[PDB]
Amino acid sequence: PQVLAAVIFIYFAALSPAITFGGLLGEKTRNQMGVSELLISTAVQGILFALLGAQPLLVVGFSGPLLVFEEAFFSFCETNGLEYIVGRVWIGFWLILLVVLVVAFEGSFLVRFISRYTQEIFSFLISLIFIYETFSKLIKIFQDHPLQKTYNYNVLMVPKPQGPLPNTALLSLVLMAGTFFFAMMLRKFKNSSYFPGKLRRVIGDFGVPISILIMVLVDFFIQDTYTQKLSVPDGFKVSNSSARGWVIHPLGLRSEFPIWMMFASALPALLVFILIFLESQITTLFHLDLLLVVGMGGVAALFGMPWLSATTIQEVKEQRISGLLVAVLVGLSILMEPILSRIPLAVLFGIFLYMGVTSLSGIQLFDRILLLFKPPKYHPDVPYVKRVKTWRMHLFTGIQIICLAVLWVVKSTPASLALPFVLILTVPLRRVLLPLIFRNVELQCLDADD
Amino acid sequence: QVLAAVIFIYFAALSPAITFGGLLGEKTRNQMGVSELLISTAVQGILFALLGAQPLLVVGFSGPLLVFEEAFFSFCETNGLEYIVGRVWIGFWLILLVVLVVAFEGSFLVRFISRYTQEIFSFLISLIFIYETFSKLIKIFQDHPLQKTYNYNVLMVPKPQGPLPNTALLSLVLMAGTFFFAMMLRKFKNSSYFPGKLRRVIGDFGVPISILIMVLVDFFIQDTYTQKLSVPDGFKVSNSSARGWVIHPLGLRSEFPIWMMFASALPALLVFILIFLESQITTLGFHLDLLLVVGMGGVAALFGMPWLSATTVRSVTQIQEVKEQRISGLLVAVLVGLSILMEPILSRIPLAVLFGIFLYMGVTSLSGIQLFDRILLLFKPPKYHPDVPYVKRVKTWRMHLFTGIQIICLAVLWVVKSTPASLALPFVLILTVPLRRVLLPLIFRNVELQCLDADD
Ligand SMILES: *[C@@H]1O[C@H](CO)[C@@H](O)[C@H](O)[C@H]1NC(C)=O
Ligand SMILES: *[C@@H]1O[C@H](CO)[C@@H](O)[C@H](O)[C@H]1NC(C)=O
Repeated sequence: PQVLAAVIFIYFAALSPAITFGGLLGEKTRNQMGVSELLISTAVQGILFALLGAQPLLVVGFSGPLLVFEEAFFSFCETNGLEYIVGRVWIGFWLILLVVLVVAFEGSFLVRFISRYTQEIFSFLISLIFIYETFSKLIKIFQDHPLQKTYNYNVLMVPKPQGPLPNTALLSLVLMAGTFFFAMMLRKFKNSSYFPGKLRRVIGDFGVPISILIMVLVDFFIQDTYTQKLSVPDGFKVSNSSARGWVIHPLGLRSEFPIWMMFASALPALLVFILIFLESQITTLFHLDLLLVVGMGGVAALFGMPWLSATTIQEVKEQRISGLLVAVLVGLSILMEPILSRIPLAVLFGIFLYMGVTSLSGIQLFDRILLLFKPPKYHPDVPYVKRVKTWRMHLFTGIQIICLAVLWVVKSTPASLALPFVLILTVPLRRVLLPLIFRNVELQCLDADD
Repeated sequence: QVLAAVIFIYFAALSPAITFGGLLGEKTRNQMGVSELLISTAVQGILFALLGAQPLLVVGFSGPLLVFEEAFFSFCETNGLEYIVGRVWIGFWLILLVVLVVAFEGSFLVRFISRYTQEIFSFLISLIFIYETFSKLIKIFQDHPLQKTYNYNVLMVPKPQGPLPNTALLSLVLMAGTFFFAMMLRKFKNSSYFPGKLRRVIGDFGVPISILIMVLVDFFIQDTYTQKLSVPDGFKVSNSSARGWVIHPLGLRSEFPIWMMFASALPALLVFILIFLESQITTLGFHLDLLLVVGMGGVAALFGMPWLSATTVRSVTQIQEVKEQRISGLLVAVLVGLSILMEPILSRIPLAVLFGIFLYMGVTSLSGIQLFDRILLLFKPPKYHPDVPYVKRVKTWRMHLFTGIQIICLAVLWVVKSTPASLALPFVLILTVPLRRVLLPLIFRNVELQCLDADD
């Protein structure tokens, strides 16, 4: 019936970010976790959340802040020479213990402390992170394969290209730009009125898969030029079988895990809990769902799969069946390796840039930043223009920009693990320091929770 | 002040001039190139500023003239003829037509051109621009294919004699970047950002800014080859071995046949039709300006420079005011003439940037086209049509049939252009004038014809 038709849209909207994030994770973590592990985690946790989750509307999947934390912890472990996949196991153990502690007491008291200020700053930071990662990957591609006059005839291609290649960088840039352009034009077409309504909504729903298909075909019919493709195992296998297996031994894989890190892995668990709580506040709003999500993440850390987040009677059962089918098909997607291996990473990074740009649409901070470059009489009819003065609004925006810059600097420094703590430090900034400068009347308008 | 006011119209008359000169050099095998077009534009600009009745009309080369030059070049290369020498007799017949117009006025032919023919002509020119841009891109990709292995011992003295590693992809990137930067600057012009003065200032110079950005982007890329614009050293012919300055009638290399010297009146009629119709689009007293332009073109054909047409150009887009316009036109024409001395700047401009500007002009010429609007309405549902008179008073399928007949006319014109008998393209265009006047009243009633084909 229509259930199988509704399954397809959820499947594609849950698969394209899944494969994109799997590629990004494989690049950042030296392929220690890749597309296969993320797909297996998404499938298993989706099945469990569909069978026994409180709110079926929540889809459990990987996200940007989790990727940033994984990159930061990988950098920390490679700086201190630690077993990263084994440290994640103790992170999961401490997350489970924190889940038990939250269950014992009441965790709904801290929900109301998060306001629009922190959420908007967090989303803007995530969008900037996406854009920066896309452009950094483009710069690395152009650095690895420079535009030279003469290239070597026969370079080794078994692990990867060992030298510069003629058309790799320019074609990668073309593929990224074309993917982004087609996705944006399909989004713009979705809100237009150029075809019949059913066709318009259908094509706009599948804009990302259509753009991906177009650009993969474009690179497919180009024969002799090399582009970096997605690394997918043929079966239900670990990406890097040389580094890790399936069950990660908590007492070290190669060398013995130190006791000091075994006891100090509670602080990274606190950071993970803060990140998941903030993204749930952004999306979900529920302590049962948080219970389930963090518990499944802690359990999956033991088997090497990553933790995820809650990104967003008969009808409830229909949602149960829909979620179960989407999770099962996401799990079976790893068996479709001949298709996934032909997808260039340039298309995936174009989709990454598209997501980063389109996450800025509903951001009031982004609109208020755009108001910096307009004359004062072009401001829209929003309550934070007529009720507050222009320079007060600009000062509010400047303080938010200063907070964003401090967060970016903290991310850049080697102490990038403490980014969730610095991010959550903005809550007492709004509750304590902002009332000193601004007035209450200005603050309710600039920080309205509607 | 005038010294700052002339700069905008200078750039808006120079960028299409260099683009058309490069493209004419490509299609014409450098019989006429950037040097000839620039010299013709300067001389005719001076002579039209000093003697023109209406100074607001700028004199310059355009798309229909380029299509006519292509068609005549193909006709001359098909037969045994010198292409540069037939243009001399075309100019002679044009001067004779100018002499024969002052006797019996042609003001009665002005009323016969309506919105139908003008809109069809503009749409055809836009499609021609887009097709030429994409054909050049396809030829670039064919000359330098994406291969696994390239031979790096290739001679580059006349041109690259073999495929190059990454020329085609960089050319495509440059074309796309130029087009997108020009479109984004146009969109910024009609926006609400920045102080208003600056918005109009940067929006006015969107094309020069996009050209500068992309030329710099290509300039800082060192080891990659891109095809650059061919500009001579100074006041020199583009191809010195071909024609020279004073091209000799009655044959340069071989004997020019008498039958062609007598039958060159038909191409003169076709080019006069093209110039007259483009001047009609420009307008929407005038006899003096039109005949002066045609006479200057006929005289310039004697020295090898191309003929030009008239276009409406304003400053934003009594005796003192007309005198200031005189001085402005003279200064702009003199500076366009002096622009040929900037070889180190003009030779570093890639042709990909100019073709991006060509695509930009082709796309942006479609903005005020009512035929384009009704083509866009072919896809919208009937409830989304705007409140224009040709929708409220005209049934939906009636105007769809009107647009379909116009599309059929456009397809016939395209087939004629692709046909080797492409010289007769303007005449077929004139066939759209009786079609509105004779056959359309048989199908549509008078009310729907007045609504769809509105005078203004
Ligand atoms: C797998 O892990 C080993 C050890 O960390 C590493 O050397 C290798 O590069 C990894 N594989 C890939 C494909 O990166
Ligand atoms: C100049 O003309 C000759 C003969 O027509 C032609 O072979 C040559 O290619 C032309 N020069 C250029 C630069 O095209």
